[PDB]
Amino acid sequence: MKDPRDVLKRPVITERSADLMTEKKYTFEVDVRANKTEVKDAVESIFGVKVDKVNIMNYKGKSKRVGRYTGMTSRRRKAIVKLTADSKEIEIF
Amino acid sequence: MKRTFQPNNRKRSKVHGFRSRMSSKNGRLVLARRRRKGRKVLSA
Amino acid sequence: AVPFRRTSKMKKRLRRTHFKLNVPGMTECPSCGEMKLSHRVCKACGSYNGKDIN
Amino acid sequence: SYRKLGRTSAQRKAMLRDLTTDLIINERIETTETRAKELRSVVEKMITLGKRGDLHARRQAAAYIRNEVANEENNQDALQKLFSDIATRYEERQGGYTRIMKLGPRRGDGAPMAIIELV
Amino acid sequence: QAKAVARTVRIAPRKARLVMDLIRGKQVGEAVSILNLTPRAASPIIEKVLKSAIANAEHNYEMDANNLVISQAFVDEGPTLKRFRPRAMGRASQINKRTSHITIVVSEK
RNA sequence: GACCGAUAGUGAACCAGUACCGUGAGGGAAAGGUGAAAAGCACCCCGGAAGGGGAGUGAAAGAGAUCCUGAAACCGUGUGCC
RNA sequence: AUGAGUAGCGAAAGAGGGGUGAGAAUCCCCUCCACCGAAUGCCUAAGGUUUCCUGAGGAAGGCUCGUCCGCUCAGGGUUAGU
Repeated sequence: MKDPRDVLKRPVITERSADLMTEKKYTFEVDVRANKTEVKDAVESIFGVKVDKVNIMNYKGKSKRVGRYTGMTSRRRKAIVKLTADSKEIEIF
Repeated sequence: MKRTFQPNNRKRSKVHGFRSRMSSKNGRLVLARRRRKGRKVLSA
Repeated sequence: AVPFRRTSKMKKRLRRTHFKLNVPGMTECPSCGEMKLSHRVCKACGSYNGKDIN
Repeated sequence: SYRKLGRTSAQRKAMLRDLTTDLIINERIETTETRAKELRSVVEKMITLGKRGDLHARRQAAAYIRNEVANEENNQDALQKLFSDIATRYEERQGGYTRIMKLGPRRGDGAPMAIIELV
Repeated sequence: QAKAVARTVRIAPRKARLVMDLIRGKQVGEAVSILNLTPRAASPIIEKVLKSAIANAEHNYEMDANNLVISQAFVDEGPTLKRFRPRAMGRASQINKRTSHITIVVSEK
């Protein structure tokens, strides 16, 4: 239980994400109940690279007004990993 | 010119909260009354 | 300081007789006359005493 | 008499000073009709002081003409422009260096507008 | 004998009748000059609808614009928006934002 | 069912114990109908757009989006007699 | 509906030249002028909850106008062994 592919959900592709990716940093969306250590091990196992540091952050939901109804979107958790200088680059397509 | 309402989350939860209302039998009566009517917001 | 009775329609219509506005005082220009105001420079071709300033 | 233009005695003076300094630089303005009618007198008085051309004159005008650059690439102060160009331009006329030309009203508040320029 | 309507343009009808009284009955060419030399607020709207009526007469019926005169020039009233404004001591008086329908008919003399 | 038919019948025929009001226990609404079928107005003209005038669909367009019928108070345009 | 196109529009200095635009007293840029300075400066509580950044908008809200906005629609943005 706690397979590593359950921690990572999907990559993040913006201008900021590519700017960071220029410097061997990669941005992911992870499960809302996973701490930095499982993120580190999961990245190590899935891709086979060397990890140096991990930084994590929490996001709240947003209010939307489609039609005459109102609601809220779901929370998010974002992680930024930094590979070492010798490690290969992860082929994020 | 102070008005009568001054917001505070800690006092609100300590006085009108769910965990506070579930202590006496009268609070449980209040919760049952609210459930019977069908209110969306039980306690505060 | 408060009206004693409501006002009918005849009195209202009678009072509104002088609440109106008049036609402007206007005349055309010698060159490309565009029916401008008197003693004023027109904005397209009512060229006041020469060129059309604006 | 004169008109108060809806301002206090100390803002009226400042507004007249600003207008008479801008007219010298730009050679033609557009303001309301009442402002132009109250401005032409002061601007004509200033021109004559310049035409005299002395040190007292220069100093009197200096205590009214705002100090803004009037010509680039020439470091020409507005006072220098007044005492150099206009005096030679109107060296033969005896009064009446201005003319007012009316236009239509304004959209925002219906005020009547006019253009005042140097002739 | 073409016409044109405006149908719920935001302006109080009492203030538009003041100009539509001026314009009624005249000849089409003279009409526009009076309309665009008047300083009120309803003049641009009335001028636009009059131009539309003239264009309708030109294209759909081949009637020519050197003869047209204005025959019917009335103004009606439309639905109302109700707002509020708070007064002293918790009173909240009431405010009305009116609307109007504008109609013009052009005919060959 | 010699019961109601949208101010009636449940507070609620509609995203109702909702929206709003109150620190709280608590109080508590308004709001139904295009057409048999979207066949829901290609194209042209005026306009920045909104909105119109044609042309078309339809048995009906005064049926065109709070779109069955549509009264009264209220607001206007023309005219016969004073 | 009447009162009625009546009362009000909530402490304060702006002027000109450009610009953009269907449209500018009210929006952007420039230059002069004016106001606070034991604050009308900065940092940050409680409380608020996306109001923050960029690109479009001109139905409703701004006590006027509006090409503008703490308004409407789309995308983004918050990194700790001390």
